Amino acid sequence: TDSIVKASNWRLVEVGRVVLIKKGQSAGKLAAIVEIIDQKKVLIDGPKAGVPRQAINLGQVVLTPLTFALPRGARTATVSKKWAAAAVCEKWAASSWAKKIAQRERRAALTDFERFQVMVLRKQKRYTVKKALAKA
Amino acid sequence: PRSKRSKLVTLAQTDKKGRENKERIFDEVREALDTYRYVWVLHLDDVRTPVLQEIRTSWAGSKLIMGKRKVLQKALGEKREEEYKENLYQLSKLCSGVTGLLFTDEDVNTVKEYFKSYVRSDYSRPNTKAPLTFTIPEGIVYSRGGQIPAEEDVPMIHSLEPTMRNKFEIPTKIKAGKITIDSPYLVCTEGEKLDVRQALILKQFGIAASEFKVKVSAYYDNDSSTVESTNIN
Amino acid sequence: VEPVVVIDGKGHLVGRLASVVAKQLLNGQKIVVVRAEELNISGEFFRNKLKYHDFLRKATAFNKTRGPFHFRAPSRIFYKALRGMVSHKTARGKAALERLKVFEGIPPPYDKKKRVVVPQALRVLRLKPGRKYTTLGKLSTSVGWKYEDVVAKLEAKRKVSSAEYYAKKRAFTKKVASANATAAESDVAKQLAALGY
Amino acid sequence: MKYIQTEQQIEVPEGVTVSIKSRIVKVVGPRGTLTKNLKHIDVTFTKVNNQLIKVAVHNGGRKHVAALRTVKSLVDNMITGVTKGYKYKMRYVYAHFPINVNIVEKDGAKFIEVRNFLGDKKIRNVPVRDGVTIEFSTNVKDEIVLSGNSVEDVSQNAADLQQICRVRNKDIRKFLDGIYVSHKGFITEDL
Amino acid sequence: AHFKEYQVIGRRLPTESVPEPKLFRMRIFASNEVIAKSRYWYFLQKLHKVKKASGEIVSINQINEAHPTKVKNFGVWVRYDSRSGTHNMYKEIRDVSRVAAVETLYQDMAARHRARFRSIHILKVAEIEKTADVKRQYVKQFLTKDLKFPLPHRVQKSTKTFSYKRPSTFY
RNA sequence: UUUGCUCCACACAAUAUAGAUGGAUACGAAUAAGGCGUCCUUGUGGCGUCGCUGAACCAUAGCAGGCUAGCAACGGUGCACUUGGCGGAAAGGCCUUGGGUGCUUGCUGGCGAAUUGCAAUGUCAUUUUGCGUGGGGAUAAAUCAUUUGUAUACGACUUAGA
RNA sequence: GCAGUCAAGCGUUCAUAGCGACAUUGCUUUUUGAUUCUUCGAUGUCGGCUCUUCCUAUCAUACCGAAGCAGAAUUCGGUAA
RNA sequence: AGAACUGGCGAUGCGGGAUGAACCGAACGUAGAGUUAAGGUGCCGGAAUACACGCUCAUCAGACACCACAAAAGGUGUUAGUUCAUCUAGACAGCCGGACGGUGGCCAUGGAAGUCGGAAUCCGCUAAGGAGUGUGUAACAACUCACCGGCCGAAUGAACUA
RNA sequence: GCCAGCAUCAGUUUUGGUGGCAGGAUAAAUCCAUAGGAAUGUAGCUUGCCUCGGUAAGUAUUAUAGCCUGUG
Ligand SMILES: [Mg+2]
Ligand SMILES: [Mg+2]
Ligand SMILES: [Mg+2]
Ligand SMILES: [Mg+2]
Ligand SMILES: [Mg+2]
Ligand SMILES: [Mg+2]
Ligand SMILES: [Mg+2]
Ligand SMILES: [Mg+2]
Ligand SMILES: [Mg+2]
Ligand SMILES: [Mg+2]
Ligand SMILES: [Mg+2]
Ligand SMILES: [Mg+2]
Repeated sequence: TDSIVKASNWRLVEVGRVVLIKKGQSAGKLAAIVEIIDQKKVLIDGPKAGVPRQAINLGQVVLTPLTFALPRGARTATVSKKWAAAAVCEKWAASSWAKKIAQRERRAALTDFERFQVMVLRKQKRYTVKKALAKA
Repeated sequence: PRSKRSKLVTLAQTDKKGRENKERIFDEVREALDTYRYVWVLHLDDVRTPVLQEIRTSWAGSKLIMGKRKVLQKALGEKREEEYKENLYQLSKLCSGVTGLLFTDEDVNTVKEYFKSYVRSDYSRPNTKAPLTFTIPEGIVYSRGGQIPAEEDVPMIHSLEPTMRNKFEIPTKIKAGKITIDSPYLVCTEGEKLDVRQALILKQFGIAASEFKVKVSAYYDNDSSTVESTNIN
Repeated sequence: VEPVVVIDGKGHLVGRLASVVAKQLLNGQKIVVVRAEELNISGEFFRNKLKYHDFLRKATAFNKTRGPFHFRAPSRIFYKALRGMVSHKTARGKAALERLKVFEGIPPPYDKKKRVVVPQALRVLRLKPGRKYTTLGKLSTSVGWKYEDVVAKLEAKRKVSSAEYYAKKRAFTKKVASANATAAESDVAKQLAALGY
Repeated sequence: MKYIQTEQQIEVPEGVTVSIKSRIVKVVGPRGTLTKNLKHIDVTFTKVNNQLIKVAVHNGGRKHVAALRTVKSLVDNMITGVTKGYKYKMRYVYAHFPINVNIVEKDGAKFIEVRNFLGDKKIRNVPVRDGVTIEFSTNVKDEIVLSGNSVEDVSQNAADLQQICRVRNKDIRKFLDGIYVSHKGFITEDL
Repeated sequence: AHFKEYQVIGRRLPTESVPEPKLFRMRIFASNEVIAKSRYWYFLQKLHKVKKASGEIVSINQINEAHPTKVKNFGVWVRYDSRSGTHNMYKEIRDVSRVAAVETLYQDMAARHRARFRSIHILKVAEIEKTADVKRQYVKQFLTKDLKFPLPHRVQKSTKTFSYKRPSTFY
């Protein structure tokens, strides 16, 4: 006999939220929020990926579901130390989003002979899959 | 133009007093404590100007201050490391109501036994309980409302029926020439929580069942620099 | 890329949809639009009804049978916007308009096919939240269309049938996924994973 | 100015439960169950503990912020209805022709019949809404009591019962007849 | 445009009975040096009796921001010409650079008062050093402890002109 | 009416054609919310996972895809027949039963291909018949002319008669 | 229209250089409802018959609001062709 | 109805202003390639359903010079400013209590006690309270307001600019 | 004779990749060093508190996080 209100869960822009940059010179790389300028603009810094300290619109990035402890306005050596201490690159690599990104670029880098090999192995797997189905 | 509430129109003679009155009251309280030796903190809560212009007349020798409570506590310096005397912080933190400061010099048992006497009657005691149960009869209502004689009263005026019904929830009609409620309705009763509606009804029927009496919290002598507590309710 | 593209008109804005359908038709792609009674127009219902009455007022004064013809179906309101956005007096525009079909509801044979959307004409992506919008079935019913309950009954029947179909296909997808995940952690599965598939 | 965050707060008492999924509120209490469809506001509800709901708007303008307090008042009126109820009382007055008001069942639908209003031959019929109960209060002359859980249904039924008998083409400083609401309160008037 | 900040130092022409004339310095927000020197002579002709052919430019330098990555609060005093008269205004802008605050102010004046570039004078730009010296509530509502907010109703652009599922505005 | 008709088959002659060149690949509702999996009392439930585009998924090796020899499996699939159901919004299509028979690149071997000469769309899917030959079956009406007047400028309309 | 008193904005912060909205009085009596048999009329290229549409700036009919609106009968407004 | 200076049309096509003697760009042999002017880039229609910061919702919105005309004034529509004030000695809104005494001040009135009118406008006690801001009664009463106090606890009010 | 394909060049033009230098506050920054400071106040300590240490308010300039300013 308890009340039940579900309705939502949101990613928050706040200091410590890590961020994938979707367009610009530093596309595809991660940074962190270090300061909030207005409703539409923030200050970001990612030292390990190699993106400089800069102000941007929130429309040029996308928030990830990753965050870590960081004080407000912390400089670049501080965000490097706290980034490597909280270890967010390994959690990002273990995410299913980054595996799809790497799967996309791995499929893009293939050659003609590797496409032929992919086709042969797909047929060999399809044989045992369809045979293991319908006799289960 | 933006949607905002505009204030009501009133063009009268009085003007609004400012911080100068509070400053003059603070200076008067400090100078009165410096001049009179018998500063008594009292709590005159529910009182009519007629009764005070009487006590101010009986103790026509001493001084009475009835300013704002926080301003009076600031004048007596209710901070724990501030004072205008020796250890007046107890008499300063004693004030917790619509406080009054009776600064006298004369006595210390007389000024605490006469007060125990002055205790005239008052209105219907909207917060406390009432005693005299009144029920108006099933006839034409009158001004004293079953508190005067048969033909020695005046019937109630026609211009109060709307306030009697739509502001006190008492069933009424007119039906001939006067108020003339159909049934007999009991307003209040003995030893019960008198409500605001019951107190306003007893005031409009002009009954006086409660008594007003002064309640003195404490009294400090500046010669000995000491405050004696009392509970003269 | 498809020979025929079928578009579900539910939740689209009328002119933003008509612009992209007109360009696709002139470029040479066959379009079928279904559920034309579920389209939207930005603005209040009363304002859109007054605009339609301003259109209804125009007619040839010496013979009303010669004038502008006011068609009342929601598919015909959509067709009027599209015909305004092509140049229909020439043979090129006539052939482009003959590459198109518009219906209310989803009749056969399009109820067993795949329906797409146009994201730059969608109302939840284009309108600011808090603005008012009009629904085309209600507007056409108020101006004189007379088949709003028949279409609702037929659409209820179609929804019952497609819910049965989806229950069956979802159970099949579940057993195929369970049969596929048990052949992973195999050698050819690891070789396929290294090649990226 | 487009304020960043605005919140209102709803305090829910002991014996009542509330369930909000997609802006559809259900309140279940000791007197029944009320429901409401708030899917035109764009707010967010959040349960703090089992006694506090908090409703919020993020990045809202002035016209959008002005609807948080109406959402809070609507849900509080639902709670107050399901735990106390709403009781309206209506009194009807006449000068010459006594008004006869009765409860009837025309094909099982519970109407109020008003007849002989100002000597008319016409019968006025007003339907009882679903959930409101009509009683005729003894020991008071010419009074009706309307009771329910929904303040909107109870007030709307009292309003159309008021409006069905209005004075037409006469002088209303002279012709003082009809039905009027005299008290809006609660079924459980205290405690 | 995207502005820069210049110092312009100018002077009269030295002559008989006035040798070594006094130097005067200004800070001009402008997009190139030609517009910078033109604005210098505009202001110097309004304030003194010097012409462009009566004086000469001594020095033109560009000033960079000392700490370009540090979010500051700026108070800007401006005056402008409306359709009726001319007025003074004070505004507040939270940003990382003076040229950035000046760009946002020019956009704000164009959006809110329909004032063009030719009818705006930047009287002063300054940094407000302490909080509780911030007058504007739209700036004050970002100086709160542990500030957090979401971004509801995410809209994503796309390609390909057709989608095969209904979109989702979750975030 | 000099063999005229219906339905089903091709010897041969053809018609490209607002424009084939692996596949139009089926829930519904919401968007300040959902999809999928699991658990239990079955909910406006508990737990887990996903999204950030179809850049997907299925298909795809062989003379424009030939001729053959084996292994391993009980699968996949084409082609006509067959058992049942379902579909009326414009159903004109969807699912299924049980046998025949072809292929199989799931794995391993043996032959063949050239000269279209250093490119030329380098012709490969889909249709309605025609000359009568080929197999059963089906034997009609309308108009003019004559007539009526419920009709009528004339046509038309409405009646009667082998 | 003329003449005078004002007084918010004003002469892009001056009140009385010089404006000056809203007001306010004066001037136009056969000046105690009196006289005035008067249509003191206008109109020269249009008028009449027949017939059809449109506007709303609403006379009537429909529904409302205000009024010392008792009833009855009116007056002043709103929507409405 | 007439003059002065320059540029045009007449005598002149071409790109743009949908359309036009005179506007904007630019003046012309027949062709090819490249780049632009003025004007544009949702579709008609060649070219960003570009990027960025704001404002606006109109029951005849508004959309590009010549050119297809309208302010002061009114708006409890919204946005941004300017100058005055009040405020932890507790501001604004709300609830509750006080709102006194000479005195029913002086004339007029059949009667008008603060409230039909003319005069008037003082004094005391106050923390504050009008010879009264409205409702009211034949006149009185009663209520409200102006002004003070208790409770609650953060910024609020006026005039003006565009 | 008709129609084409490729290579090496010349004239005109359009669209990519990459290398060496110069200037300015001989970029301003970041980073390193050093003095001073504060709060949208970190550790520490003290309190109506105390859900049995959760939170609330008061001291405290780096400590069991940091930041700002100057100089190098
Ligand atoms: Mg009208
Ligand atoms: Mg009448
Ligand atoms: Mg008509
Ligand atoms: Mg000529
Ligand atoms: Mg010429
Ligand atoms: Mg020319
Ligand atoms: Mg032209
Ligand atoms: Mg034009
Ligand atoms: Mg040429
Ligand atoms: Mg185009
Ligand atoms: Mg070359
Ligand atoms: Mg350097």
